[PDB]
Amino acid sequence: MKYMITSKGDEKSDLLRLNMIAGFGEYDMEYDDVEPEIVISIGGDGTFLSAFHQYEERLDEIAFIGIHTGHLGFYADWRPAEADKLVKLLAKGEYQKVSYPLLKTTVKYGIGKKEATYLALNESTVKSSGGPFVVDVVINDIHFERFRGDGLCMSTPSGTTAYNKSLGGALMHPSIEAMQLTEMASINNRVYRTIGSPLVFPKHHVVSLQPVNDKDFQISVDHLSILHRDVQEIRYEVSAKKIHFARFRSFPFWRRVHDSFIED
Amino acid sequence: MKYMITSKGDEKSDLLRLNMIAGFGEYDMEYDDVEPEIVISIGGDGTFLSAFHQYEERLDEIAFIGIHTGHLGFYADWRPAEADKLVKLLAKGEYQKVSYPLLKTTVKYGIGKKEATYLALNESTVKSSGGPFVVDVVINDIHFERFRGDGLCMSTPSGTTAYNKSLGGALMHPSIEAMQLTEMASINNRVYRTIGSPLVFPKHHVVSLQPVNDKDFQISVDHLSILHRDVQEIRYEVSAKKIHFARFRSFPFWRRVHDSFIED
Amino acid sequence: MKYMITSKGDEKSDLLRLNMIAGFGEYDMEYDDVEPEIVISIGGDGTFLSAFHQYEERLDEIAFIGIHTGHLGFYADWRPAEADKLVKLLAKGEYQKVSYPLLKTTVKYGIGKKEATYLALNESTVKSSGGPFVVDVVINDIHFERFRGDGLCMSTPSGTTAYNKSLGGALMHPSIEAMQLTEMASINNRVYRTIGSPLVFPKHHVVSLQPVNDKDFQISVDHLSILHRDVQEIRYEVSAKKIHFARFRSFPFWRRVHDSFIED
Amino acid sequence: MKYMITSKGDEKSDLLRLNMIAGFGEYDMEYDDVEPEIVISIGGDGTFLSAFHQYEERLDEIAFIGIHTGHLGFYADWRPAEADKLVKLLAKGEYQKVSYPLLKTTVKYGIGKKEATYLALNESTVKSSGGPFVVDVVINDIHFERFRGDGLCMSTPSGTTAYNKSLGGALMHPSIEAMQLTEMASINNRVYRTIGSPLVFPKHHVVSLQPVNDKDFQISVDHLSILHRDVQEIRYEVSAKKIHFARFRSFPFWRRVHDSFIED
Ligand SMILES: CCNC(=O)NC[C@H]1O[C@@H](n2c(C#CCN(C)C[C@H]3O[C@@H](n4cnc5c(N)ncnc54)[C@H](O)[C@@H]3O)nc3c(N)ncnc32)[C@H](O)[C@@H]1O
Ligand SMILES: CCNC(=O)NC[C@H]1O[C@@H](n2c(C#CCN(C)C[C@H]3O[C@@H](n4cnc5c(N)ncnc54)[C@H](O)[C@@H]3O)nc3c(N)ncnc32)[C@H](O)[C@@H]1O
Ligand SMILES: CCNC(=O)NC[C@H]1O[C@@H](n2c(C#CCN(C)C[C@H]3O[C@@H](n4cnc5c(N)ncnc54)[C@H](O)[C@@H]3O)nc3c(N)ncnc32)[C@H](O)[C@@H]1O
Ligand SMILES: CCNC(=O)NC[C@H]1O[C@@H](n2c(C#CCN(C)C[C@H]3O[C@@H](n4cnc5c(N)ncnc54)[C@H](O)[C@@H]3O)nc3c(N)ncnc32)[C@H](O)[C@@H]1O
Repeated sequence: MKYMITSKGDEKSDLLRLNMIAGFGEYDMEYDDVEPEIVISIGGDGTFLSAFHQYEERLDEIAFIGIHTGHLGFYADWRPAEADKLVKLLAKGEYQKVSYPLLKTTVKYGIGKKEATYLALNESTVKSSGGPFVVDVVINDIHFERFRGDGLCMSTPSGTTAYNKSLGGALMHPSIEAMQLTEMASINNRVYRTIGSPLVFPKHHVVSLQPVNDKDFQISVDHLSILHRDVQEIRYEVSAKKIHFARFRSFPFWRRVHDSFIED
Repeated sequence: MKYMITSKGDEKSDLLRLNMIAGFGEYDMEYDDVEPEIVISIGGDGTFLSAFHQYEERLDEIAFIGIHTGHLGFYADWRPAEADKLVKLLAKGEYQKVSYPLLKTTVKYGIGKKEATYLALNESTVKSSGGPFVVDVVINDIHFERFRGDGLCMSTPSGTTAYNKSLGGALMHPSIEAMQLTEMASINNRVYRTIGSPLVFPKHHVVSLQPVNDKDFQISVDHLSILHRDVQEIRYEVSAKKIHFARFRSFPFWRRVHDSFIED
Repeated sequence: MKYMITSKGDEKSDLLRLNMIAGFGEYDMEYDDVEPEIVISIGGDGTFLSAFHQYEERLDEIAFIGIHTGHLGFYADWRPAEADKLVKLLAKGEYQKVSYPLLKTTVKYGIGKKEATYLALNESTVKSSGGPFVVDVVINDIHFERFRGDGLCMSTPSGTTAYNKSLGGALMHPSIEAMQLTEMASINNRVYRTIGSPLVFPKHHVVSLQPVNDKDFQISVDHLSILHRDVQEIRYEVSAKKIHFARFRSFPFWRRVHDSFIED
Repeated sequence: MKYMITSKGDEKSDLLRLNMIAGFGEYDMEYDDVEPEIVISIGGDGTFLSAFHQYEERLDEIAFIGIHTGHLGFYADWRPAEADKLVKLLAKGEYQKVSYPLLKTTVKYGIGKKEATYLALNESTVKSSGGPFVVDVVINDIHFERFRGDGLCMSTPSGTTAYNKSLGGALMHPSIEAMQLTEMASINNRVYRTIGSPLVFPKHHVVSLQPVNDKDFQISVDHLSILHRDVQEIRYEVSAKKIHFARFRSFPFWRRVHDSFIED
């Protein structure tokens, strides 16, 4: 079917891309980067995240595949030595699709500057634009805590092995439709109090961050960081949208975790 | 309907129990501790856990209610001052039922000593019977890590605010059908390696602990600790069974967490 | 002797300052903010830190005193209700001096842009100027680790109850001449490895951070954050300089910690 | 001079011991395990700790050396391949001595059962003898916190890379005369509160644990675990005694840490 290939842009990834395009030319495979049905990412997880964001508006029409030309990337299923096998298997259509949950972030502004919405495959984080970070954390309209510290991170299940992990979060199997909120260096004393623990939320729960004094925030979505001014609310919820992977063999999540953090 | 009341056994809980029995006598409420349909626990969370284990074989026929005579217990919905209101509301049948997931622990032995199975509302933990604790951790038959340290804790969602929390685990909303594995003081050096992070598993995943040298273990299920000798395997999975609570008003989990850890 | 008083600048602190100046006028106390021998800070710990930095070049000639007009500040020994008692005790010279260690930070530049040195009472932190933070950590010329993550924090003993604490550091009695290095969200996987644990260094050990790719860093010293470009090295060591407090009664550090974090 | 050699007791360590004894016989070296002046440990850190405790009453007359026949032990300076070089260097007296601090634990009993004192090279820990662990923590007679949880660990500087590290403690250079207290799974909620952070104490500070209800405790000193009944007090302080190592070359502590936890 229609496919496209993104490359990290080093010599190794560019050459692999050109060789895969040549292999696909031996099948009924049209290169089409406007409306692909298969998106192959050649690089690392950053390359994969960029491919995801390039096609975030057609996620229900696309199956993603990642090839890692460096160390095993987490969203990668293939080493470069297997590209020819992948071309063949993709050509014949011999693959199941697996879906991972995504995170929706809504940023609301004052002075009628509307809403912006973002989709995350790894996480969305929030920090101050300089000066202390203080937000009220509201869970399904329940005032839960006032957070003072460096920032907050809201992770998808597949993101839990990324920034979330470094912040002390739990690793969550991606079949669980959830998001996980972790703290970045909260202050805790007789006067300031947060929960400390990571929090795991199901689908349909809404976590709202509400400014207390300063209204300017640096908001990251995967590796894109943007300054938002005059923020009234940041709202997190598990997205109704999902990312779909083409799978050709068993590579269970927990084996992926083992291979990335324990030994490989 | 049929009900019974357990008491922590101090003067305050015993007297409240007797007064509630008197109130129930003004309605079509039969006291029956063999086959109750409502089980009221008066005490703390330990009292509640004991009531759960007293009726673990009739969990699908019973709705539980907890009254806390000391500090707000986590499984408690009522203060003692509200007992009369509770009697009335229970008598009229004005209540919805909510269910929390449970944890199944299976202990397999050698020399054909069969299997023992246990159900946990908070968690199941494992430690050595003395001497170093070393187990292989096998996830759905995938060898994931060799754990060396003080022990491991596998928590239900409602247990995540208990021992799990003290071990660095995430707090998980109990609508999520999952179990969470946390480490107790793992050794990590150039030679010994564990994941460190808490792990959250969905229903149908099986986590098996397999002895490496010593085969004797202290296994806790809620607050019951038992020595198991000649263990071949400890297996954890989310149970098919659930605990049911009678609910008469809104007391959302996240508000319960706020009230217990942030301020109340 | 010569004294001056700094104020947070709210009505309460300004009025207390004016009343203390009036009280001091009844003694042989000259107000002198060029060469004070006693520096009184009225406000919070931020006010105290600012007073310290205002006189960092005369630290061996000055004894500091802090009054907290809000919640108990850590560098505060007095509540506002005790100001008159403090005026009297200071006037008569009835006080011992206690010293806390300080942290020296040296920033070296390329293209012969020399060195800048800074003194910290709480801590010095380093983050990237945007983009990933990666430094080699060199301890007494021994390459110890390559750190990749959000940043690093080097704390004095009295700073260990501040940012250091939120980052998981140990609280250290200030009689110990040491500095403590904590991590901010390090990445750890099969490929990237850091020590994880806080590190405590004695006097005369030098910890050098050396850029790997990007050479621009945001360096904080207490609450002053500065962008440094074209950095070749950041060097941390326990300073030869000390801060001196005037003490009029026993307020042991561990009681101060209890009162600030446990109960008061 | 007088020396002795302890062995882990496997074939490799026993044979190395016999070969070193043969080498020492070519010098003015008397084997004497009653009053040695050099104690060589061949094995791992457990073997070294046992050698330390075998001669804890002559610590000021002995210099210790460790050979690791397995993975690099932390108290080991030599690989087995270097034994012959070590024999030679020891024979000629070409070595400096370095000292590490030690931990004194005093256990006081009721019903006039006196005091027991213990010396630790790694740490002393305390847990309940079964049933909940609850102690008041008193620092220099100041009531600091009531600890409820699994236990407490008090570490020497060289012990900070051992159990202390797994409990989240700081790694401390052994030139610092200090002890470090870490928590094992403390309960923290609206009702129960501990400091959480590791605490680092200088020489001459005394940390006293005082029972609240149960008076029976399991107390570990290095790898020796003993049940103490009817305890009135456990007291920790940095010992006046030190352990002395024979050093023949530079192996800095921080390089030792790097080699054990980062890469080697
Ligand atoms: C230390 C700076 N970051 C990196 O070096 N990331 C590159 C590494 O991260 C792995 N990586 C990525 C990525 C990716 C592409 N990133 C450039 C963006 C992502 O950087 C994460 N992030 C940011 N601050 C972090 C911090 N202080 N600590 C840890 N992470 C941090 C955050 O999740 C963001 O989205 N995604 C996954 C995943 N889902 N599971 C496991 N590993 C994964 C990938 O293979 C490479 O090993
Ligand atoms: C420190 C010793 N334990 C206690 O003082 N527990 C009594 C406290 O625990 C609260 N509690 C209980 C209980 C209950 C009844 N327990 C006697 C048994 C339970 O003790 C837990 N546990 C054991 N080791 C622990 C440790 N080192 N650190 C933290 N916990 C530890 C473990 O989950 C076990 O099942 N269940 C919940 C819950 N699901 N969510 C929130 N709080 C809860 C309850 O209100 C009281 O505040
Ligand atoms: C959360 C933002 N910071 C604050 O709200 N600080 C204000 C609080 O901090 C207390 N405070 C101060 C201060 C002070 C004055 N600061 C404006 C500057 C100091 O903010 C520290 N810092 C920065 N990022 C932090 C983070 N993410 N988490 C924790 N701290 C963080 C850092 O050490 C810096 O120097 N010094 C001490 C001390 N030595 N021991 C105990 N408490 C102390 C003081 O009473 C007030 O309770
Ligand atoms: C996990 C069980 N313990 C072990 O496997 N210890 C054997 C390991 O420990 C290294 N080891 C030893 C030892 C030694 C000899 N031990 C049998 C006794 C010591 O076991 C420590 N301990 C107990 N519970 C622990 C836990 N849950 N987590 C981490 N440690 C734990 C505790 O400090 C005790 O004294 N001393 C040092 C040192 N000062 N610095 C660095 N590594 C060191 C040594 O090379 C081997 O790699």
